[PDB]
Order: sequence, then structure tokens, then C-alpha cells
Amino acid sequence: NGMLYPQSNDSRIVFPLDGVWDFRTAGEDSYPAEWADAPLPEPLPMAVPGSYNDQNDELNLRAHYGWVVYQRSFAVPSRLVAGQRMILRFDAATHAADVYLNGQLLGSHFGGFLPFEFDVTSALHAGENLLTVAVDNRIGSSTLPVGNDAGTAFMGSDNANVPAVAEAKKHARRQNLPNFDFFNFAGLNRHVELYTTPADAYIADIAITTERLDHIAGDACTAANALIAYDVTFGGDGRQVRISILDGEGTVVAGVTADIERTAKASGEIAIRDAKLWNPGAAYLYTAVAELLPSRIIDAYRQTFGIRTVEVSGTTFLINGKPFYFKGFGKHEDSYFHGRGTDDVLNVKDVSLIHWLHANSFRTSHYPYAESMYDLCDREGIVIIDEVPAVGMSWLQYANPLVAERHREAIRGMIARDKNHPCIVMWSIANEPGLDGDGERPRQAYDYFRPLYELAHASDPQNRPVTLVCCQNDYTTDITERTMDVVCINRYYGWYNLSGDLDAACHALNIELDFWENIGKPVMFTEYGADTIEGIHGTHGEMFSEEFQRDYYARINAEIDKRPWFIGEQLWNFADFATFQGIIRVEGNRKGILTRDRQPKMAAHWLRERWAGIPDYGYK
Amino acid sequence: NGMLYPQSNDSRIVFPLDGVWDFRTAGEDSYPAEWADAPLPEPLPMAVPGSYNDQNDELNLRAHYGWVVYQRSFAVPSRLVAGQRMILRFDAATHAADVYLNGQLLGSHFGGFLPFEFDVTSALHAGENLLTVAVDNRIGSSTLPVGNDAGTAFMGSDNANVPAVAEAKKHARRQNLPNFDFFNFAGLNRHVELYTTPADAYIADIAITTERLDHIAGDACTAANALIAYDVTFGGDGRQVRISILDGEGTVVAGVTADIERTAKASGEIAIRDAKLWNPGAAYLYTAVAELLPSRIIDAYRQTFGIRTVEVSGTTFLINGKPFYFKGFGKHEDSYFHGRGTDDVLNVKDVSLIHWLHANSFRTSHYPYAESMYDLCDREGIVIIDEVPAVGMSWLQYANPLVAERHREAIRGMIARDKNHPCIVMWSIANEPGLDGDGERPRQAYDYFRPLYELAHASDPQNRPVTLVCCQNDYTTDITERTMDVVCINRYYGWYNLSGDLDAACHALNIELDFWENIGKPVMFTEYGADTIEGIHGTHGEMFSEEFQRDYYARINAEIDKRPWFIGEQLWNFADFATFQGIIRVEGNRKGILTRDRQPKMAAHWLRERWAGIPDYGYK
Ligand SMILES: CCC[C@@H]1NC[C@@H](O)[C@H](O)[C@H]1C(=O)O
Ligand SMILES: CCC[C@@H]1NC[C@@H](O)[C@H](O)[C@H]1C(=O)O
Repeated sequence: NGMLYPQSNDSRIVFPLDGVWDFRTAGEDSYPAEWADAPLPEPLPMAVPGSYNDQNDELNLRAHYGWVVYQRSFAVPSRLVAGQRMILRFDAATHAADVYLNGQLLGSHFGGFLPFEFDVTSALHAGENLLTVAVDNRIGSSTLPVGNDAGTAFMGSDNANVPAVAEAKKHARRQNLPNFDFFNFAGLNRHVELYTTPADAYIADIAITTERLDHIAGDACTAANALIAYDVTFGGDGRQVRISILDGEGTVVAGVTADIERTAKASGEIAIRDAKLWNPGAAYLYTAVAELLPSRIIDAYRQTFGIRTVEVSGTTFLINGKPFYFKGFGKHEDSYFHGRGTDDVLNVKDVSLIHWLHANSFRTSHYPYAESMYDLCDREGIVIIDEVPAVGMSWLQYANPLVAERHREAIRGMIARDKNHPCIVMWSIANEPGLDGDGERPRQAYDYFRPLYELAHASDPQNRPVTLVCCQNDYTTDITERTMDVVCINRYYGWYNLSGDLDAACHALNIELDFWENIGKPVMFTEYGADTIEGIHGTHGEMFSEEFQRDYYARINAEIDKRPWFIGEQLWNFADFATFQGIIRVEGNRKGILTRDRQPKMAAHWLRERWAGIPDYGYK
Repeated sequence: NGMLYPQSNDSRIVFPLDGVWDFRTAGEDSYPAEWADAPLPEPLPMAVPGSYNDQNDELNLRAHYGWVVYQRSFAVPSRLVAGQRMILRFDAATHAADVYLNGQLLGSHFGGFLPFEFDVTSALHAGENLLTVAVDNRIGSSTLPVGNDAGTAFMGSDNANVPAVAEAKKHARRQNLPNFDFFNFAGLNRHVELYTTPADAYIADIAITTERLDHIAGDACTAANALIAYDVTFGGDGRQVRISILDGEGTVVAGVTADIERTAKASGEIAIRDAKLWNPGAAYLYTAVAELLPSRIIDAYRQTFGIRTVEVSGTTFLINGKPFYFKGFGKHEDSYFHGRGTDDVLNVKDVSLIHWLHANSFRTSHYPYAESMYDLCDREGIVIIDEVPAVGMSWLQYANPLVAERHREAIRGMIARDKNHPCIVMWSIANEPGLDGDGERPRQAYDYFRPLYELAHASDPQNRPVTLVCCQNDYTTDITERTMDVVCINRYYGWYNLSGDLDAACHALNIELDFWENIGKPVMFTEYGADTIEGIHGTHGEMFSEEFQRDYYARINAEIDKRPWFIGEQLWNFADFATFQGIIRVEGNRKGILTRDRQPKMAAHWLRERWAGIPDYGYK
């Protein structure tokens, strides 16, 4: 269950397999398996970590449907692998992968945004090893994220009543028809690495939780006492593990030796006096060092963590007992050449931009992000809402067992991967699923999503709040959204409806706000905004002008400022990003307050000014 | 019936009233009557001619609903008006106007794109006169062009199932909701002028027709004989009119004195040996000089005309017996400050650009244009399809008697105004009305449009072909379009349907072409294209890129080149233009092959190259 990021120390080594690989496109629903037995014939180069779609302009890989095959060779010293447990880890293969080492099928995986790994101890041999990875990009009614089995993509245009169109449609080249509004970037989007652990016994998982805070200071910089819990899982086979708590300076401030009881596991509590707390805008990180004892040390892992509590109370969102207000946006892992490929230069820059904007939070729309981004936000005091790739769901999916299991897999996998991050304060179990309507549809939606709500609570040892990001819908027939711990709504009053009319937009918004006021839950925006082409200007800003985006946020935010129970503003989007092509997508989605090259539109400056005057704690 | 453009000569003088007028906005359905009786209080400046909407950035006149009031003073010498018939002419007031002179109501007009005039002989007085013109911009279910009485604008976005939206809509500020895709620019869009004729008897109308051509030369530059007919109508009250035919150099090549028979009228035929013909790309113009005789002259008018025949024969479009092929586009009267205001600098430039592109034609989508543009195309050899403002029509309109009468008025007015232009070769009686479907709808559409088809043929002394520009629809249930003289179709395969897929788009296109092949009518594009933001580029062009627009025209035109019965390609659009704001309109409509500033996109260069190799005659 545990998926700790590979670590190098005295008992463990990591050997990265990133770089320029060999690559071939394959079939719509098959690939030659014998490609795993020998070097790929006439291979293309493909850098990895990264989407393959924008890495070859001779081909149109954005149009590709089905399989591609990655391959590379590697060799490591035999003396290093000797006596060790050898693990091959893929941080992300989008969406599904078959993995071969030296002609042996290691196995397969479907989750496109969460890591998976194989024990290759027996599959490895000395000298060059041949690693072949088939990657499947196909989406459909049974995938998460959801694809359409026929018809059009989102916000796709059609003239279905024209006989010639209907006929041509049946012979059209097969394409992925996304059930979501971002491009279906595929491939080895994140790192690949071989790593080592001891074979006989090893640390397999670590969970650190903040259990209680005693006498929190007025500024929440400290608590007189913090009670934290540890849970270390072991693999392999009166054994003991030593746990040391290291502060920001490397000083051991607490330590305990715990017994390993048998799934071998050691668990307990540690009291830390005058603990320095993790807050938005003021991060502080400890390290929990776990050492498996035989004075010598058998295995070790260093787990970063932060000491803080999260509690929804009435209409407030309390971090360390302080009423927090979200300032931020939905993001995407999206950039010009990498596509969905992870880029830590871009992560560092983006985090700096979040600081520049005086934002304090974002959501991982619409899939778990690269792990490094969470580490970065841990050390930079930026709060995260962590979201699974459950986007594009409707009633067709709720009756599908394979979908349900993949959804459960995504939730359990995300939380297993990300549980230790202090920056994460809430889980999102879906984005914009069908929840409303008449007949039994709302009840079917509820019956589908509640056990997933409960699962997220059961899987998270910190028991953070759980939400579901709700599309603009009939809130009166939706019976699911109101039952989340925090109500997270996507609303586009004045854009997709009442278009360009901000007075009417604010009126409508206020009507729905009056509804939510009676619901009595804490409520936040997780999306709202307007497509905006930088350089389009007007003295009276119309849709697509910079002025209109600015005016839009000014009016809307002026309205939500009147509601004490409205605890956050996350807009759409942080930055322009790539989508499936269509008549409403001007070189992708342009609701970014920044361009795709991270340059500030007028709205970004305005929002920066507003957010500079809004405190993380006590705004409402 | 006659609306000859005001002319200055020995018997007539024209006094233009253009310039900077006084201006005030008024109410949604009224204006202060005392504004006609005295100078406007606190007036704004407003240039005439021009739309008022973009002439004041302090106000948001684009959002204006209802009335505005223009006003100015003028004085003319008493000796000039003495004994003369004084006529006040408005080339265009969009859409409806009330006109007052010196506190007296002169009268009213509906129809925003055709001229009207008043006899002000008795209302005029010496010294300063006060001219007040109230202009109404409102469109609705009974206007041409058609507005929507509720809901959203044309190609607008909605979330009607959201209760807050439905409620907010009921209280939204009133706006014109166009059922058409161009901005509702209003005001005194064209010139205003006072002019003079003799009072006792005067020339009221002239019609020149090319009756027959005998032995047209091989190069169509001349005919051995041309039989032309004249029809001169008189107002006022053994009288005679002399008609002299002047060639391109002012030489009298023919002349006759005809009797005026009483509704005073003179009518007859004139034979011209070795007549020089008007052709696309090779214009030649004569002048018919009509002089009312009492050596002295009572009245005179100089009517330009061109000698040429137009005949649809089977699937061919014959100009002077030669099989013509349309190369061009729909245009708009649209520019950055003038809006729909006439601008002859821009007309001259645009005509030069039509030459640069090696185009030979355009359609006056979607309203009759300023008269000067037709004169310009007369002298520049550019062919025109003349179209009434019957755009946005559906079955709601066909049952409306007022709409039917306004439609007949538009047809009769357009043809009465424009009959003498040799450049005009075809009438369009509507753009994209509802024609298809099931039940009685196709029959209802047919029964509405056939008498308008017949009216257009009866009103035109030249009896030019008549068409109806058809939207992308179910061509199998449409029973109206196929009965037109030329089949003019608007098709957006690959843009509004089968989006981005040019293979499927061409396949669908070919299916419908297979349908039209058997109809046995000549068929042409009057619209097709793709919104294109200049500067957006891709190696594999996606929707909104320059490359995609280029590719679009390349593939589609490659398909229509295979059809001998396909006699023309008019794309959409000549240049980017302003629309009502909405989620598919990136600062208006961007399907222009030129920018709004008349700069060429990649597609323009490609089309220029293609059209350079396609002859006006004999391509098919
Ligand atoms: C469904 C309407 C809003 C929609 N919400 C989810 C995002 O993934 C999209 O980008 C956003 C948009 O259309 O901008
Ligand atoms: C809805 C069919 C297309 C439409 N046809 C009429 C033109 O007035 C519009 O500009 C054009 C467009 O959307 O580009």
C-alpha cells in the first residue's frame, strides 16, 4: 500500500532511468509484444519524463489513438544489486502501461497519474538490461478521466441533423473523445527510477499525523505541546525501530524506540514541547527519521512532515484553530513542450508566482500532481486541495463496477501517496460529476459518491475534510454537494450564462448564495473566470478582453465578500493551458490569469493587489 | 418609387448636411418631443455619417437600447430655394427614424439600410433651420433584421436549468437580442443631404436595361449591336424628354427625343452599334442623359449604366454569353470607429484589396450597402450579389403580416435603388432563414418565400437571377433552396461540425455535393470558413490558427474543383468584423481572411495565389 518516494542513504540507492529513450507509435488497440525481446526497430527519440504528444512535429502525435512503446537499456554494478531488493518505479504512465524487463512481462497498471512499481530482483541480470514500456492513451466510458465512446468532445460543436455529417461521422478517424476540458497528454509523464532496499527486512511505509495541539500561541507559530503519531510498516521475513524527530536545524528534539509487532508494523505517539507549527505563509518542517535496528543500522527512511491541525467547524475552516481563507486557483500540469510532463523548473517558478500573487492555495485539478510539487509547497507554505482524476463522470459511470473500482483505487492511491504532506488540507473525490436532475438520478449520484466520501475519510490517518467539486448545476435538485465537509463550487455566472452582463451575473450569484447561506456549510469557489486573450483591450471591457476578466473578478469578489460563511476564492485558471481543439478554445483554455508562458494579464495585477490586503487568518 | 441619388447640374443643386451634429441618448421606448422644437439641451457631438455606438467611450452606447436624437442647424440662400422643389434625403437611418424640421413632423421610416426622403419645400424657412432626427435601434420578432424578444443573442451561451439564472434574466437590463451574427450598429449610418429639383415637372426615376446583344465578340469586349431600353418617370403637375447616350469618353453615340405619356412616363428602345460591354475585370460605362424639354432645359439627370446580359443556363452562369465563375466572399460594412457607417476611403481600399486577391465578386451580406460602393464596383468591374436585410428569419416571422410587408418593402426598395448597376448580377432575398424540418414547416417556408422570389423577378427590369442564401441544414427536407435560380449555400463542414477533421469534413461535403449534382441547378458557396486569430501558428494547424484556415480552404476548394456544376466560391468572410459579445466571438467574428484592419492572414495569400490562376470566364 505504501508508496514512499525512493530515497538514497546508507542502506538504499536510487538509480534514475530518465533521459532520451527509444520510442515507436503502435496500433489503435494493439502493439507488437516481440518488441520487448529486442531493440525497437527504427526508433524515434523521446525524452522522459514528459508527454510524447508535443515531442515530434513531423508526426501529429496529438492525434494518436491507442498504443505507443518506450524502450531503453541500462546497466548497474552487480556489487550494488547483490543481496538487495530491487524495485522498478514509474512515477506516472498515462494512462495505462504494460511493463517488460528483458522480455518478461512484469505486469500492468491503469492509473495515469499515480505511481506504481515492480519487484525486479529476479528479472534483473548483469550487463545491459532491456526495458520496454507500452503506454495506452485511450479514454472512454470506463476510464478515469472519462472519455466518450462516440460523438463529440466538450463543448464540441455539431450539426447532427445533417445526413452527410452523420454519415461521415461513422467513417471518421478514431480519436479519443475526452470527458474533460484539458488535452489528453499521454506517455511517461513523470520520472522512472530503479531503487534499492535491504531484502530481509525493510521500511515499506510511514505515516505521521498531528493528533493534538495544546495551548496554541496567538500567532499559531507554536503550541506548548503537540502530540503526533507514527505508523511504520515493514516488509520482509523482538525487532525494533528507532524514531527520531529532527527540527528545522537537524536537532533531535524527540526520540523513541518502538517494538515491531506482527504485516509487521510499529506505531505510537510522541510528545513535542513548544512545537513549531506549519502554517500557510509560514511553513515549518520536521523530519521523522525511522531506523530499523538489528549500534549499526539495517534500514532507514527520512520522512518530512509538518505539525498542524485541520478542522471544519460550522462555517469555518480552521488551521491550527485559526479561521483560514483560501486565496488561489485551480492549476494544471501543463506547459509548451512537456505537456503534462513534470518540470521542476516550472514548479519552482509557479510557486514563486503564487507568492508574487499573494495567493496561499491551489487545487490539483484534475489529477494528482507530481510528488515534488507537494514537497515544494510543504517547504513554501502553500496549501493544497488534492484531487483524483474523477472528472467527466455521469450516470453511465455510476453503474460501472470497473469505474467504481478504479475510482476507489485512485482515492486510496492518492491518499496513500500524499498523506504525510502538511500542505494538503482537503481531499477532492471528483470534479464536476452529474449530480442533479429529476427522477432517481440525484439519489443514484448520492449513492455512488457517499461511500467514496467515507473511503477518503477512512484512508486518511489525519482525517482531513473531504469535498467534491461541483459543476454549475441545479443546486435545488443536487442532493450530494451539500453533504460534503466543504462545499466547493464552480460557477460561471456572466460567462457561460447571462453573458457579459455583470449586474445580472451578480444578481444570480446572490440568489444561489442565499440558497447556500441556508445550507449552513462552509462554501468556496473552486472555479470561476473568463477566457481572456492578452492584448485584447477595450475602454468598456467585453468578453475576451483583459478589462473584462478584471471587471469580472472585481464584481464577483465584491459579492462574496458580503458572505461570512464564504471561506475561499479559487479561480479558474492559474495559467492558460492546452485543450482538445474546438470553437470555444482559442489555442486552448484562456481563462488563465497568467498566459501559458506565465505572464500576468491585467486581472493578475488586480488580484495581486486584492490578495495582498487579505490575510490567511481572520479575514472572516 | 424612384430614389435617384441626388445630383448637381444646371437644374439641380445638392447641399450635404453631413458633419458634426448634436446628439442625445433617450429612452427605451420614447424621447422628449420638445427636443424637436428647440436646441437639444447639453448635446454630445456625433459625426454624420457614422454609427453612434463607437463614437463615445465615456458612454457604453453599444449597450444602448431604444432611441437617440440627432440634431443640427443649417441655412441656405433664399435665392437657391426660390421656385424649387426642396427634398431632404436620408441615405440610411438604422433602423427606424422620426424626422422633424422646425418643430414640424415631416414623417417616419422603418428600414435601416435603404434611403428615404421628405418634401420640405413648405417646412423650410429663411435663415437657420432646425433639423431633428430621432433614431430607433430596436430589433425584435417583427423587424428586418430579426431580433429575439427573449433569451440569448445569436450563437449565445446559456445555463437555463439554473434557477438563479432564470430569475436574474427577468430583471436584467433590456438589450437588443440579435438573431444575427453582426453587431447592431445604429444611427445615421449614411449621408444626409438637402437637394433641389424643378417644381412644375421633374425627373423622378430612370431605368436602363440591356434588352439584347447581337453577335458578341469572342473576347466579349464588344457586340455588333446592343439593344437597350429606357424608362423615365416624371413628377410634377405634348411634353418631351431627350435621351442622349454618352460613351466612356463623353461622346454622344446615340440620342432620341421621346414623348411623355400620362403617372407621367417616357419609354422606348435605343440601338447601339459596336457597343462596348461591361465585364468582370473589364468594366465599361455609358451615361444616359435625360433632359426634360420645355434650346433651354427644364430638368436633367445623368444615369450611369453598363451594357451586359446575365442569364442562367442549365448549370452555367452566363455573363455576355460567357460561363462566369464567382471568386470572392461575403463582406460587411464594418470598421473600427465608423461601425456600419459608410466610409469611401475604406470602400476604395477594399475594392483595391479585392483586386489584389484576384477576386471578382462579393455579396452585400446582410443588407444593402451604401450606393457609392455600387458605383465603385461599376467602374472597377467587380460583380455584386445584392441582399436585403432578411436575416434571422424563422417560422415565427412567416406568419407575421408586418414582417412580410417589410420584406416586400426591402426587396422593392433595394431593386428600385440599385436596378441600374451593371455590377449587380443577382438578388438575394434572405440569409439563412429556416427552410427545413418535418411536418408543414418546409411547406410554410416555401409558401412564404416563393412570392418574394416572384416579386424580385417582377421588380427588376433586367430580370436578373434570384437566390436565397441557405444555412447549413437538412438539404433533404428543404424544398425551397432548390427552387432558386442559383443555389447559394453556406457550409461549415470541419468547423461547426466534424471539428478540426478535414478528411471527414471533405467526405461529408462530398456527400452533400452528390445530392446537389442531381438537382441540375448551378451551385456556389456564399459562406465557408474558420475563425482565425492572426499570429496563432502551429506546424499542424488547429482551429483558430492561420495554418488551419489555410488548410481548410485548400481541402474544401480541392473538392469543389471536381464539380463542373459548381460555379462559384464566396467565402466567409472578407475581413474580421464586430459582433455581439459571446463565448465563440473573440473580439467579434474572426473568419476574415483579412484582419479588421485589412491585413492578410496566411489564408489570404494562399487564396490570392489560387485565384490568380482562375479566369473569370471558362474555368468550368
Ligand atoms: C464546465 C465549465 C467550466 C469548466 N470546468 C472544469 C474545467 O476543467 C474547465 O476548464 C472549465 C472551463 O470550461 O473553463
Ligand atoms: C451560423 C452559420 C454561420 C454564420 N452564417 C451567417 C453569418 O452572418 C455568420 O457570420 C456566420 C458565422 O457564424 O461565421
